[PDB]
Amino acid sequence: SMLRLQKRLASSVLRCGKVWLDPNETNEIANANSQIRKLIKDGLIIRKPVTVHSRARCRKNTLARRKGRHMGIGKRKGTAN
Amino acid sequence: NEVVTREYTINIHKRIHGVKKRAPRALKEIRKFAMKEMGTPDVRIDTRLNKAVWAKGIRNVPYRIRVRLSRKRNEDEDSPNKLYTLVTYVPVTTFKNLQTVNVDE
Amino acid sequence: HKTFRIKRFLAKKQKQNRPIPQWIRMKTGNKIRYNKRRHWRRTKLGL
RNA sequence: AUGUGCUUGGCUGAGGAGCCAAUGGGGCGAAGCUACCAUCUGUG
RNA sequence: CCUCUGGCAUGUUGGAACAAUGUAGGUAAGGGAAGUCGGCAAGCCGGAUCCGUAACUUCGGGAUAAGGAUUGGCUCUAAGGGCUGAGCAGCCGACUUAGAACUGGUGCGGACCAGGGGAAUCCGACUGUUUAAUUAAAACA
RNA sequence: UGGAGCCGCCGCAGGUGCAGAUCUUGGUGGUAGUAGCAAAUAUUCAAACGAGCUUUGAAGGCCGAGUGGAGAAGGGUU
RNA sequence: AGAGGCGUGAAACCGUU
Repeated sequence: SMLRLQKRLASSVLRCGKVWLDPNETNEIANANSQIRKLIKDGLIIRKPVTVHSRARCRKNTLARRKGRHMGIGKRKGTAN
Repeated sequence: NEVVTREYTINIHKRIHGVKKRAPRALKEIRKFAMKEMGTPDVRIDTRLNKAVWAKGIRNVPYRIRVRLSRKRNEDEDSPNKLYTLVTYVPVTTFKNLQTVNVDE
Repeated sequence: HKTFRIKRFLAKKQKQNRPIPQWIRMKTGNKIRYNKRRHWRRTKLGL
């Protein structure tokens, strides 16, 4: 049924926000009112990875601007000073 | 036999024309299509198919979808309907010259 | 940040926010049927 | 037709493919609707 | 404006349809204020770089006056520093500026952001304040 | 139908008779199953519990000087 | 209880026959 307490405890223990409760072990969870650590150890509740925000595009253009690109008259918004 | 499984192409493009509701409308129209084809009002959409429909957001739904309608016996539940239709997603490289075919299983 | 007097006032107001005991409904000359109940949002304390 | 090109910023590791920016912007544009902005009709 | 960490479920409901009238946005051939009390609102301008800038003036300004050109992508050239033994050799290092060639169905501040301008009259010098809830003004200071 | 008091005649007494007072208090209509439940982009699939928008998982989105994390005043157990 | 946590029980208004 309702797993708000279990998810809140899992977030506090895991030090994350990112909490994944196993959709199939819904009865082995929900009786972990305190035990969340034991459920973490055996993998019933896991910490999901960070959603990817890559800087590959930023690094590639930074290299392009190092060579001197996107720095013409049509790309400047501030004054020279 | 009522445990047939068949494979269809749905023109999502024409079922949603002139309509923030295009993907919900796609789901509704796919369910309506399955109900019309298999007669069973109990239609269950596979989550992979729902993911395929929402692949480009609510606004830009793919024009065509290749789906599989499987009419199942429903021996698990005691619901008044004694048959349901599971709808599954079939990824295809192209839609050209694709016919409705029965699949043997 | 509370004073001792304010906190004691609040404690007394808390101990008064309970329903009547049910057995009082069985007394010989009882006219009460329920409790002067106060809700923190509906009615505000005299402060 | 959000049809097909082009394009800015960002995002999916890159590409192929795309999405977000309360319709991103712009070109051309089916159908339908529509203009004395009709080379249609108006009487014994 | 887009994203990550974190957060949320669209703000007292949902479904079908897409008539009028409305509220909020977009476009419109030719004309271009003929509309209206009045260009109301809304549309023109808008960023940077390089040129250029009048009357008048309290000489400070006016002034981004006005007006013109340019702006993408890609490949280069030149210049701009620190450590080693009027000038020679290595290792390290962050970003700019300028000048070119090539290249696009002339498109390039491609979204976002972002001053319309000029010639005058009246009043108040200016900045500031003011009738909370119809008057921001020439009123008050 | 109601369940505990009441009336005639001779006198006496009065806070003694309502349709109005934008009367006072209380109750109830038509309006009317009507106006309406339209500010801040957006929801979908599957499963679980259950007599019958909640929870879990997966998608798609939004906040992006925050719709994040903490306090002061106020509240007083929320 | 045609007294059901309530004596009698009018009118306005409503349902039904």
